[PDB]
Amino acid sequence: EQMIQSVDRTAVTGASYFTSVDQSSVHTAEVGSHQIEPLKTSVDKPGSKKTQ
Amino acid sequence: VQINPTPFQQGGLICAMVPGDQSYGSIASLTVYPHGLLNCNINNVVRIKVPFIYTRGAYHFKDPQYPVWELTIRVWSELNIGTGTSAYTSLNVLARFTDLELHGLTPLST
Amino acid sequence: EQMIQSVDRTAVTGASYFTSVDQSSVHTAEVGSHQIEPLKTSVDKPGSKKTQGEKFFLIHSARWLTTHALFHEVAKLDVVKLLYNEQFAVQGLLRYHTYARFGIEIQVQINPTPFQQGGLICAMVPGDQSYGSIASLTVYPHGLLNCNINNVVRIKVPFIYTRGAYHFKDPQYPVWELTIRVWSELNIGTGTSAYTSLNVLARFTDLELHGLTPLST
Amino acid sequence: DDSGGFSTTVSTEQNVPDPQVGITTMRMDVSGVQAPVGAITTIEDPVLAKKVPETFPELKPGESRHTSDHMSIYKFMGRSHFLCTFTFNSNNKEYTFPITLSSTSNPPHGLPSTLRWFFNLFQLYRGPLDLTIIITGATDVDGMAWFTPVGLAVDTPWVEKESALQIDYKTALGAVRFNTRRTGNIQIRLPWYSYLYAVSGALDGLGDKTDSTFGLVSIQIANYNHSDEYLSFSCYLSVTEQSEFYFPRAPLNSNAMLSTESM
Amino acid sequence: FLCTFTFNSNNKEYTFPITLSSTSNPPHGLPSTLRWFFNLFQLYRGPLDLTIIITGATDVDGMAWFTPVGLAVDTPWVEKESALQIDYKTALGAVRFNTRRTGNIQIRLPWYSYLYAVSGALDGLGDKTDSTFGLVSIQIANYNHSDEYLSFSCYLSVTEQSEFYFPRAPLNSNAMLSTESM
Amino acid sequence: MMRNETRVSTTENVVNLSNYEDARAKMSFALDQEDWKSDPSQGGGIKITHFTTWTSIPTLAAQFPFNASDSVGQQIKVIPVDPYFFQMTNTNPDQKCITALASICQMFCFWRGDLVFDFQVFPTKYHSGRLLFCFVPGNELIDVTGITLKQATTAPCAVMDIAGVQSTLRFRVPWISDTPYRVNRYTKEAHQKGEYTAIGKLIVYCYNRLTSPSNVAHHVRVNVYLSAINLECFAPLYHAMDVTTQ
Amino acid sequence: MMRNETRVSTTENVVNLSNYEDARAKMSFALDQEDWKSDPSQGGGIKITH
Amino acid sequence: MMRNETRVSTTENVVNLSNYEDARAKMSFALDQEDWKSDPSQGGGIKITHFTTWTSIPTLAAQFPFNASDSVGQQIKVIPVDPYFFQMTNTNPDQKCITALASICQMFCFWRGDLVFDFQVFPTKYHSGRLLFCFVPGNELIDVTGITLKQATTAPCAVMDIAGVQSTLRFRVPWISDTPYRVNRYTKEAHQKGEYTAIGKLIVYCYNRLTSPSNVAHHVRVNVYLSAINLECFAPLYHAMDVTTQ
Ligand SMILES: [Cl-]
Ligand SMILES: [Cl-]
Ligand SMILES: [Cl-]
Ligand SMILES: [Cl-]
Repeated sequence: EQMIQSVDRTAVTGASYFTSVDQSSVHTAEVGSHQIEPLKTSVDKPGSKKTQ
Repeated sequence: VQINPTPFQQGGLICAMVPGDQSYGSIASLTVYPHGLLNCNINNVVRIKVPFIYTRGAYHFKDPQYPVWELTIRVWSELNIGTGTSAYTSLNVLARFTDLELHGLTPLST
Repeated sequence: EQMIQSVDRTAVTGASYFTSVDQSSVHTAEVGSHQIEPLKTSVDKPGSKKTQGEKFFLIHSARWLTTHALFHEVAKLDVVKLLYNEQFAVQGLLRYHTYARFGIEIQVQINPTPFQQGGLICAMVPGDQSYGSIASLTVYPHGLLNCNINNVVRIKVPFIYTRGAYHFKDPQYPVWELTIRVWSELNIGTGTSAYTSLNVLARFTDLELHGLTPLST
Repeated sequence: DDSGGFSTTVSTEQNVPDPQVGITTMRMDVSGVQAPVGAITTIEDPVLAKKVPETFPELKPGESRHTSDHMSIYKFMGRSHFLCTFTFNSNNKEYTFPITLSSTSNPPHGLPSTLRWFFNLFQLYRGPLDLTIIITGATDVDGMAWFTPVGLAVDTPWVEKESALQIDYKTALGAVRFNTRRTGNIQIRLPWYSYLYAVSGALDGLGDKTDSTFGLVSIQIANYNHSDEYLSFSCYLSVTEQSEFYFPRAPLNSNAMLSTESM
Repeated sequence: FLCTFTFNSNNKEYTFPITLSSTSNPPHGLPSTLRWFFNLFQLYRGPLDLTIIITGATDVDGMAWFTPVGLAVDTPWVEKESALQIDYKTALGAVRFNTRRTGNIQIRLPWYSYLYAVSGALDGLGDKTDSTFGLVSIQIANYNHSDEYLSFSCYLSVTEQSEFYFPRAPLNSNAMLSTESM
Repeated sequence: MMRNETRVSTTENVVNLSNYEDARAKMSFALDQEDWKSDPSQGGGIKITHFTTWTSIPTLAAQFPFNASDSVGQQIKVIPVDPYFFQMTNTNPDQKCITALASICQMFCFWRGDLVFDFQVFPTKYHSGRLLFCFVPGNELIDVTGITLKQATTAPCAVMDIAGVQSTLRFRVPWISDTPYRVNRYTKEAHQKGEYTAIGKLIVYCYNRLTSPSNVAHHVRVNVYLSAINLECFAPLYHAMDVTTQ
Repeated sequence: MMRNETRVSTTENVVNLSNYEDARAKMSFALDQEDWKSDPSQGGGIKITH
Repeated sequence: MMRNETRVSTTENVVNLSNYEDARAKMSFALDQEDWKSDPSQGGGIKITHFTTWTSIPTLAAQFPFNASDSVGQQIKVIPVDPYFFQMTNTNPDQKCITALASICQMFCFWRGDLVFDFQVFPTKYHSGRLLFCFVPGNELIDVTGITLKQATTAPCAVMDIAGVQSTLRFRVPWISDTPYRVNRYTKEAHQKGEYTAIGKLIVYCYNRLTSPSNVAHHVRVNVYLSAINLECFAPLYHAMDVTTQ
C-alpha cells in the first residue's frame, strides 16, 4: 500500500530571538544560495560586533 | 508572511519577492519569482528565502538607487464567505537579513 | 503504546485512461478471484486487437465487362475510409480512437471462365493517382491478373503517409487509393458470359490506435 | 541555517533553473501500469509541488530528428535579433543610440520585439554582445563607429545631429572605420565595460536611468552629398557564450510587447 | 531550376512557396526537372540547399527569409508591399545582401515542419497543407526604377540529409511542363 | 614566390543572422581582444541558460467558478490544449497576463510534449463536490458542446474530490497527435484544416453538485495553472500571443 | 604582425550548379546550423537513393 | 585542378583600431621585413612597460596650511577620493599641475583600488600639534560640512602628531563601494545620481591646536601626495582632467 504525501500541519520557525508557532503550516521555499564575490565590492572586514 | 482566515472563509493570495520593480511582468506569472501561495482551506503561512540579487555589489542605505526587493502580495482568488462570517483577515509580514555583510562606517544619516 | 488502525483519507484509483482522486476514501472490497474454465464454453481466441481489427473484410465489389475499354478504371477505392464503417467489426476500434497508424493487406479476386481472356492490374497508390503514367502502375505495390493464369492477387504494405497517423473522424487525404484498371481488354467467343464479378478484401496489420474519443464526426 | 535561524520543516529549492533539456531525448515508460501518485498534490507547499506530475500511462517519447536543442538560450539568442534602425538626412552628421534593457523605453526609442522580450525574462545581465549592423542605400560613404560605456561623455541619444566630440576622444574609446562601397555590413563585439556588476530591464525611473544600460553605439557618416540616395542603418544583436543570465522574472505581459512595425 | 520573378517598384517584396504539388502548374509551381523528380516518390523530408542568382540592377539592398508551413507570410506568387513587422521577418532567421557586392546567394533551407514529410501527388485538401516544404520571401530596397530591371532566379539542390521514401509511377509526359523562356 | 590563391565563392559579403556561426562578430571593440570570466556575485548563483527554466513553472492561465446552481453533467469550462493558451487579465494597470509556458512557446513555430494543467481549489473544509476533467483528443476547433458527461468518460479523464487535505489535481495531458509536432498557427490570418495549434480540448464537468450549509459561499473558485514536461520547441519566430477568449 | 595574404583567383563570385561541390549552400537558415537524423517512421523503411 | 574556394565574409575591408590584433600592420616598409633586438645602451636599463610605473609614485596633489588660529574640530581641507584629483598650479609658466596618478587614470573609464594619501609636514622641532584625517565613505558629492570632529571618529580615520623625527603619515584608503569599479564621469556635462567618480571624501580636522613660541611661524604647511596600490583601470578613453578647485 502506497502512502501519499500530505503537508505537515504544525511546525516551529524563527531566528535569533524570535520564535513562531504555526498550526496550518507548510514548507519553506528557497532559491539559489549564498554567493561569494570572486571580486569583492569592498575590502573592509564585513561589519561585526568588534568592527562597529 | 502569515494570516488568520477562519475555515469559514475561502480564497487565497500570492506573495512574491520581486527584484527592483514589478515592471510590466504578467501578474499571472508571479509564481516565477521566489513565492509563497496561500489558500484558506490549506495553509495560513508561507516562507521565502533569497540571496543578494542586485545590479550593484551592495545596497546604499543613506541614499539608495532602487529598492533591492519589492515584495508584492495580491489576491490570487477572491476571498468570499457565507452570510455572517468575518469579512476580512488581517495579515503581517516578517523579514530578516541573512549573511549580513556591512561595509564602510559612516557618520551620515541622510 | 498500541496504535489503533484508522482509515486512509486520501487515495488515487483508476484503470487504463481514467483516474480518480478521492479525499475521504477507504479501501476496496473484492470477492473471489478469476476462474479459468476447466471446460471452455467457447474455443475461439478471446477477443483481442488482432481478433477484431487485424482481420479481413469485404470492402467493395464490382463487375468487369467486355464493354470496358483499355485502362478503364473498374474501381477507385479509399481503402481506409471504406473500412471505417459500421458494416465491419474493426469499426468498433476505430470509432473510438481519434488517430491510428498501420499497414494493410489487400486481396483482390475474380472468377473468369477459361473461355474468357484478358487481364487487370491492381495498385496500391498512396494519396492520389495524381498524373502518374497509367502504364507505370506496376511501380506501386501491385498485383497482375491474367485469365489464362491467376484469378487472385495479394498485396501487403506498411504505413505510408505524410502524417504520423490517419485521423478517422475527419481525414486530411486518404492513405491509400486502390486502383483497378483493365490491363488488356476482356474479349470472348460468341456465347461465353460477357463479364466476371470482382471483390476486394482488406485488413489492417500492426494496428496502432491512439487517443480514445467520444466523437463520431 | 548559518544565519542563526532555525526551523522544524524543511526548505527545498523552488523553481530551479535549467531543469530539463529542450529536445525530445532520453536523458520502458515515462509513467504507467503502477499508480499515478503525482496526479495529486498541495501546490501551496513548495516541496510537494515539485512532486513529478503524472496522470496517465505514457511511453518514452524517443529521439528528435534535429541535432541541436532550440531551447538553449545561447543557441536561440545566438540568432542575432533585431534592435533598431535610423536614416541620415544631411552630410557630416552622426547618430548615437543606447543599448537599454529598459522595459519602459518604448521603441523606436527603445528595445523592440524579441530583444525586448528576452531581456525581461530575467533580472540581471552581464557579458559581451556581438553586434552586427547592416548598411542600406548609399555608396562610397565613409563611416565610423564607436562603443561608449555607461557613464561617459557621448552625443545626445536617439538624435541625428552634428557631433560635439573631439575626433581624438571618439577614436580613443576604440573605434572602426568603413566604406559603403567596399562592405555594407559590420559585425563587431561589444565589451562588458561597466562599473556595475550587471544591468537590468525591469527597474524604476532612477535606476532605470543608470543600471539599465549595457552601453552606447555611435555611427558618424561623411562624404554623403544628399544628391545621392538615402542612407539607412539597421542594427541587430546576438548574445555570446561569455554572456550570463541571472534570476528568472515573470515574462512581460503581452500588452507591453511592442514591435517597430515597418517592413 | 525552380522559378524566376522581376520587381517593378521600389520597397516591395515577393514570396514564393516551395510546393511539390503536381497540380500547381508553373510559373506558379514546380517546373521542369524539379517537378519531374519530386513526383517519382511519395514522401520527402530533409534540408535543401537553395541558391539564388540576381540579375540586372546594382547597389540594391535586399533581404530574404525562410518561412515554415503553417505560419504567417505575405501572399504567395505576388509582388506587393510587405505586410509584416520587420521584427517578425528577421525573427525566423534571415539574410541581407547587396547586388553590388554579390549577385548570388547559396543558403540551406531547414526541415522545419510539423509533418513527418511532404508530398507532390495529393488531392486538393492535403494538396494544400502537406505538399509544402516551406516558403521563401525576398524583399528589395533602394531601387529607384530610373535604374535597370531587377530579376531573381532560384535553383534547388538536394542535400545528403535529404530522404526519399516509396517510389511512384513517374508523371506522364503530358504533365511535365517547363517555364519556356530563355 | 608567394603563391596562395583562393577563389571568391558565391554569397560575397553576404550577411546571415539565422544562427550564431554566422551571427557572431568577426572582430572586437574590447581592448587586446580580451574576454570575461563568470561572476554570480550578485546573482545568487541562479545562473540561467535554458528556457525550460520557465516552461516547467506552473503559471496561472485561467480562473473559473463552480456554483451550486451548476447541475450534474453541466459543462463548466472548456479549454484548448496548447501552450499558447491563457485568458487571465487585469483592468488597470491595463494588461493581458500571459503565462510563462506561453511566453516561451509563443516564440516557436512548433511544439510537442505533455502539457500540464494544475487545478487548485479554494473551498472551505465545509463544502463537498467532485469535478471531472476531460481531455478530448483532436484539434483546436471541434464542437464539443454535444457531449454528455457520460459520453466524456470515453475520453481519457480524471475526477477530483474538492473537500480535502490536498488542494491540487494535476492533469498530465499525454502527447496525442497524428503529427510529430503542432504548429503556431496563431499568427495566420485564418484557419486551415490540418494546420492546428492544439492536440484537442479540455473540459470541466460537474461530477457531483456542490453541497454545503448556508454560512459559507454559494460556490467555490478554481485556479488553473499551466506548465509542460518533456517539452520541445523549435524553429524560432516572433509573435506576442494574445488572449484566448475561450 | 598579422600577415596572411591570398591572391584573388579567377572566376570571382562565379556560380556553378553543375555538381554538388559548388551547388551546396555556403551557410544555413537552420538555427545553430544543426542537421537532421534519418526517419523512416511513415516511410515503411522503403528508402530510395538510386 | 586548383580548387581552394573561400566565401567573402561580412565586414569586408573594414578597419578596426580598438585592439592590436586588428591594429597591427599587415605589411612592412622595413627591408626584408626585418625586426629589431632590444637595446638599453643609453636607457640605463630603465625599461618601461606598465603604467603602474607612474601610479605608484607619490606625486603632489595638494597643499594646505595649518594655522594656530584654527580651533579644535575646525575643518581644514576637504578632498574627494578618486585618482583624478589634483589642485596644484603655477601662474607663469601658466600650467595646471596634474599628478602622475591622475595623468594615467584620466585615460580610463573605470578604476578601483586603494588610493594612497601621503601627508608631509613642514614644521620646526618647536611646534606641536595633531591633525585628524577622516575618510567618509560615499560619492564625490556629499554635504559633509555638518560633521563635528567627534562625529567623524565614527568613520575610518587617523590622527597624526606633527612634532617629530618622522614627517609623513600614509593614508591607505580601502576600496569601499557598492560597485566593483567607479567611473570617470569627469567627462560628462552634468552629474547623475549613481554615476560617481569617487568612493567618498577625505577630511582634515584640527585635532589639537597648533602650539608654539613666538620666534617661529604662526602656522605649518602640509603637502599631500597621491598614489595608488592594487590599482586597476580598464576601458581606454581620452580626456585631460582639469583641476578640482575643491
Ligand atoms: Cl560606380
Ligand atoms: Cl545639428
Ligand atoms: Cl566595387
Ligand atoms: Cl502593393
